[PDB]
Amino acid sequence: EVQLVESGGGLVQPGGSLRLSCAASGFYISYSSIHWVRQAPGKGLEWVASISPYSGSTYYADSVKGRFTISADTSKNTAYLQMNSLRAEDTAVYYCARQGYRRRSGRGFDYWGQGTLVTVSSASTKGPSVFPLAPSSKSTSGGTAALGCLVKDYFPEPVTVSWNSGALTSGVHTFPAVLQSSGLYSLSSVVTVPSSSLGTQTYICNVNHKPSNTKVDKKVEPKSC
Amino acid sequence: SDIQMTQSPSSLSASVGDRVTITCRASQSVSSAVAWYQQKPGKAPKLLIYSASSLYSGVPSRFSGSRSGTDFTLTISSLQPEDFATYYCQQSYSFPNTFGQGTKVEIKRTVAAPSVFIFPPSDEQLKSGTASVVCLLNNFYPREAKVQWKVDNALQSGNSQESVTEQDSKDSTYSLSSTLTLSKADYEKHKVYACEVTHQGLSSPVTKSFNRGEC
RNA sequence: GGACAAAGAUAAAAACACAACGUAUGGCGAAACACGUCAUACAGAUCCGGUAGGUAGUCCGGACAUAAACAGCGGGCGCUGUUUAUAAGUAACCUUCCUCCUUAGGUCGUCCAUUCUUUGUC
Ligand SMILES: COc1ccc2c(c[n+](C)c3c4cc5c(cc4ccc23)OCO5)c1OC
Ligand SMILES: [K+]
Ligand SMILES: [Mg+2]
Ligand SMILES: [Os+3]
Ligand SMILES: [Os+3]
Repeated sequence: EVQLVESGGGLVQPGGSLRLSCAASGFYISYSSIHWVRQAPGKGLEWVASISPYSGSTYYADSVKGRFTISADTSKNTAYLQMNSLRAEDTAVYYCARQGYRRRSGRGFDYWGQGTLVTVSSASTKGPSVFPLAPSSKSTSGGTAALGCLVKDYFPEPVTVSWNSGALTSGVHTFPAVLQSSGLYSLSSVVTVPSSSLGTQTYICNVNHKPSNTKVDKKVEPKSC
Repeated sequence: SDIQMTQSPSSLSASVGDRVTITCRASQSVSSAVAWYQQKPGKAPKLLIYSASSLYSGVPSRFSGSRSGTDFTLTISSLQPEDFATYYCQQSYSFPNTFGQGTKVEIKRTVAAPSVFIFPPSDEQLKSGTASVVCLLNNFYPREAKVQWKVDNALQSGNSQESVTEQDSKDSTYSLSSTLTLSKADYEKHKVYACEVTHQGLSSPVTKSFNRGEC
């Protein structure tokens, strides 16, 4: 019944502003403290801001002091986080959390939102290039071989990778994307197959990057000699 | 001065039915204003314990919290498969609120040696003007492993990016990809490229290499 | 028997009123701060002298203590010094004397002084 839904995230350029919303349901925000906590990709939780009930008192963390403002609009039952002068280190999923009732939950945060992603980067939308990680010609005659696709130089996340239009799903590892110094993302998807099958069976990886409207099907095959 | 919460261990390996303990140490007094949360991948944290001893409504009774001075512990009496996640501690005694760096509780498994493969740059990529050589370490446990790049037996530093998969649902294993990015010209000026791997299950450091422009 | 006088013992003794607005801690209010409310504590009734015979929590003077403001020194904080405050009120009322602050200012007064003992001289 109690729910918090964040919204307003997206991609913003460094030094630009964004305004996040936290719409509440099943409770009135005026009777609770509201918190914003962020999580950078691959990192832990970081408390960002809090607003107290019946006074409006705002408390912020050093990383955001002067550049972030937490506000509440009781008539729309929504909390807000205004971000100015944003920089790359601010890229994260932002949760809003309700602080619990003191009699029932102490000061723990008893309800959270799903989060909303904020990406601070000067990169422009770009479709990936997809290259064949061909199977080793020196592969064992009766041993396992490995083949793959490299999805490279795409912004922003995500991409989806299937193999043989999803028929081949066993033994496939799609790796997490890593942001490279270019500001563009890169990942690789690999599958291990029996080496007896390399000439008989055709392997295709299907890469989709919806943000750029990019669908590519790349066939990976052993190279000459 | 802001309060620091130091959580140990950063990563823990255990099995179903294990008794698990995670600790948090505060730089100052935080009284009992400490809470513990569980976060599973891709999901929001869920409150487990508040006021550092109290079980939050609906959380299973196999979770408990204890306070000794400025040290707080979260204990799971018997692990269950749904209990493998990252756990966080938070102080709310004084603003600004601080959270622990986190502790990930992962399934413990038999030591498995990595299978290492090397993929030379594709010809399409060389037509694009860049070269990437990918080392794959497949289906190994534990996650700790070292990957080193040798170009003509010359160790490369600052040109390699690694990516690791989460633990597999069936193998309870990890996989790692290492990509080495060189210019097409720099790639064209050397002949031998090797991926040297060290792992606990490897009795010697395995090296898988290829020679440029060769079958 | 009485009178005057000194020296003792003993007793007595001042009207009216005397203020938590506020602060601190804690509990509670849908409540980390703010706010509302409740509980508890906090307002120099300290010490010494004097007020002309005596009687002072409140008069007069000094000391100490506590609080605030300000000045200075040292490396928001600490120390030092000075000033002020510590109820309203010895205001108001009654009341004597004095002074052209006279539609005022100061000043005498407002309470108690009981009972008994010794000695000196008529
Ligand atoms: C020698 O001892 C003395 C001397 C003078 C006094 C005194 C006591 N009181 C109460 C008063 C007094 C009381 C008052 C007043 C005036 C007053 C004037 C003088 C005294 O007007 C208001 O009430 C006292 O006893 C210790
Ligand atoms: K170099
Ligand atoms: Mg006085
Ligand atoms: Os600090
Ligand atoms: Os070189």
